[PDB]
Amino acid sequence: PLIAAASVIAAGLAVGLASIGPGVGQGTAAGQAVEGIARQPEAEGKIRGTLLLSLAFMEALTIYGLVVALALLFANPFV
Amino acid sequence: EGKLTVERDMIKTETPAFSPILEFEQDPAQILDALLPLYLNSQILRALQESL
Repeated sequence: PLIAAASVIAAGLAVGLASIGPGVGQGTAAGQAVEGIARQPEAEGKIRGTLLLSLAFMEALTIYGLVVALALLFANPFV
Repeated sequence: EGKLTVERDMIKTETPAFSPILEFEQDPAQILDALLPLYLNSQILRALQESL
């Protein structure tokens, strides 16, 4: 409809503008992480463990943005 | 013998590449500017005592 079309535009905007944030922070994090692992590959196991522990909470925001986009696409309880 | 001589062996020591993970709080183009006075003083003291 019309309010549903505005909800679809909001679904575009939300998941579009969400992915840049972690999509830059996790990249800076990955660069500094590989720099740390290069200056010390000895602690690499706990390094990658902390890397996964950060990467999950990194990608969770883009996952929630895609979820809000789907919740405006199909599961829109206001439209 | 009944007399004395000099014993000088060119004693070497390693290049440890001390640590990749050692951090430079003063920007290694900057810390050397003060480390080199130390090399100067050590060389001048070794020359002083070699003269003595």
